[PDB]
Amino acid sequence: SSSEEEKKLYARLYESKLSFYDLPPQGEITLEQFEIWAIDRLKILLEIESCLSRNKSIKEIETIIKPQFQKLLPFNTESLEDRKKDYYSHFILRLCFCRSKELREKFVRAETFLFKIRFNMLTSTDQTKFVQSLQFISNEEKAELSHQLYQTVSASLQFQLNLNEEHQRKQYFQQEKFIKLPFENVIELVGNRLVFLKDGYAYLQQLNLLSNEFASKLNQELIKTYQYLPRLNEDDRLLPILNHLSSGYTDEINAQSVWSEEISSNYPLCIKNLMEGLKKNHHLRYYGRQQLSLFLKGIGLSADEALKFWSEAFTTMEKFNKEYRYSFRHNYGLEGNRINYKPWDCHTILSKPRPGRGDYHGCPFRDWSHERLSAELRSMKLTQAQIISVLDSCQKGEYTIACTKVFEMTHQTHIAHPNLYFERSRQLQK
Amino acid sequence: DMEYYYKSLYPFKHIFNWLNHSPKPSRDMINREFAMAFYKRYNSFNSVQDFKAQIEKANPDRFEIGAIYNKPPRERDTLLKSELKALEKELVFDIDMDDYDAFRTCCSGAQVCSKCWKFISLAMKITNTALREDFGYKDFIWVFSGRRGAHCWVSDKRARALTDVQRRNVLDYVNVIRDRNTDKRLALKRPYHPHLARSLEQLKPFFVSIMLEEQNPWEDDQHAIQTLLPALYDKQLIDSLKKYWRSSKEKWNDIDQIATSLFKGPKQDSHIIKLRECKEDLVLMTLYPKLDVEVTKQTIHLLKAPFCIHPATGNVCVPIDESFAPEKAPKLFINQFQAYVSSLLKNELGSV
Ligand code: SF4
Repeated sequence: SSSEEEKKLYARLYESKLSFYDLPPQGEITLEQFEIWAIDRLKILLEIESCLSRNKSIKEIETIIKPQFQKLLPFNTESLEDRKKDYYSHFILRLCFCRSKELREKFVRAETFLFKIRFNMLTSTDQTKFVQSLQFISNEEKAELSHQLYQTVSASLQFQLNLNEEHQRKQYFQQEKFIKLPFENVIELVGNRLVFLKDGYAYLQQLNLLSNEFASKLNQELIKTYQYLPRLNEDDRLLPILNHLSSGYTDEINAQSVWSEEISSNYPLCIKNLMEGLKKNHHLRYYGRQQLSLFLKGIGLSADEALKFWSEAFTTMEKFNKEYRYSFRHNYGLEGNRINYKPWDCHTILSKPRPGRGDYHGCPFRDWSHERLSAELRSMKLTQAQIISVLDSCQKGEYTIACTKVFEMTHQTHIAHPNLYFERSRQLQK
Repeated sequence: DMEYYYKSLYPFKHIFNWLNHSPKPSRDMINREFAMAFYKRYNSFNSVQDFKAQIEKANPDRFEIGAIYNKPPRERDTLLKSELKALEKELVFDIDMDDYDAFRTCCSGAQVCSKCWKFISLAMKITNTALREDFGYKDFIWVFSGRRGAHCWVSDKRARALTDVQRRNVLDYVNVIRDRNTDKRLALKRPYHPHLARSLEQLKPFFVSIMLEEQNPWEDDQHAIQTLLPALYDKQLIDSLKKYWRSSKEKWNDIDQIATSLFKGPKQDSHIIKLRECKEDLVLMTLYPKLDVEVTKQTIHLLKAPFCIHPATGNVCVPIDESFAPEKAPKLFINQFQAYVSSLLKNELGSV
């Protein structure tokens, strides 16, 4: 087929910015683009699955994945190449994940969630265009049932679109169109009562219905592709790639609470030193920055809350966004190879270079003089015998033993992790 | 007595025609499960004569209607347990007087009368409104349970082919009053669903006439404290009303008067709105249908067949019309069943 025919067929296929993936793609693409596009969509899908397994909120999920859209598979672009990337990537993963039922379930779940997101950032005009591209009710029928439909959908609009004002809800309802469908296809909404039900028909919460239809059609197409796969088993090129891709699958703590006494009372000595140096200097150096950021990640501080806390502690935004935002997001494993970096344990902390002037990282039981450590203990109401005990532990090089002693006197005995210290201190209050 | 009832008085032909959904015998009756209480299950009959003869021979106190299977239930002993799969059964609702006993004073225990039958009648009205205006069902009939309850049999072909998930969703749509305890405020979701608003609007006119005058359950101060007061939202209002405490009407007006006396200032509007919402919630608690959730959930559930004799009172489980009362049920209607069965048959032919 010619280039003009391909362009016309594609423009017909993506008259809306989203597609249902009904007709398989037509054209020739290289093995390079095949593998690259399949890997890109698999990366986005693995990220959605990792977000699911952590029970993250929907909003947090799109916040994480929007840059991955801008990087791997950009959406809402008039470029034909990106649209073909999306289409061929979806069908390549369709080919790859159809071998087993578990793979099919995972694929359809992730793809339907991706559809949910993609419909979410699409605008209301674009959403209407895609939906029009399942019978919509006429204007007279909507006007006749306007009161009941408004009563049914008012709560849903308020809770999903955040239209707290009644006038905004009424304006949205005036423009909102509805689809007449039977309750057998909308039973899940009927049970929760999100759809007005009349004479055996449910008046559509349309995203849930669209996603369910997507899941059903996708599962049927996956089964059909599994039926047709033995014919395509004859090619030497694709089989290793499909096999590789199949095996490739296989707040209480916020920016203001970490500053409070309630949370800081559960910190170890090192984290107190980092926190206090941050407060004094409004800035921390690299090893101290990474140490404190990883500890905060271990205690449950979110990426957004970490960014807010780090921005407010560094009392311009230009240099922050240029130089520290990427580091503070990458500690959380949101870019690069996306390493959810494990917080440093006491061995990792003690393996770092010894701090100098202005450097606050490390272990106070090793880097501080005995006088400063002793004074910090008197500030903790530690008696002289206890101070002598922890100093004896420090003098032998058993800094972790000294920290464990400090924990016991201030509050499985041995603690070799600041996050373990914090968790046990929180448990003692729980 | 039961032998004579099944020999001469029970309408076997009409029940057979209703269950088979066709004048000629078909798999709707050959494969339909029958359970007999004397508890023998998985019985089926090939014709009206076989049905009558087996019922006369076994002589049960009552028998119950099951679902339609792929294979005859009478041959279950020759079939694997996984081979007998349920296909269709009429959608069924069960309402009893038990859940309204905390709100009635005319009868005590298991007794029923026309005065307390208003709760049941309003339950039928609301359920019929839901099924007709919402679900579009047309062929449904209400059958007396024998002592103080009513059974609904929805014979619509769409209702008959419903799966267990669909039946559960339908019940959840209808069963608004999920928590039957009278010591806790319902706190129903706001704003009301159109079905809930419509049900409240229909139940409002009868609320005064039944509860505040004819039943008068809150006239007893202890009864008021146990049921009427927990329906409120404000602890100060509850304490003030308890200290002040009359017939149900006087207490009902005292609620408004004390709320007006206590709640003043710019925030009084929220308080009066909340009080009105609590009053609507209590009206629904008192008057909304309180279905038996178990019988409706699954297709395999067994419900007592129509025209059965209640073992304790001798009342025959006759169909219920608008003017039916527990006293009107004869002791040990056929034409009404004829009209219903005929309408069901013509609707079935129209659907075909
Ligand atoms: S022993 Fe570990 S947790 Fe304690 S102060 Fe030293 S580095 Fe921090």
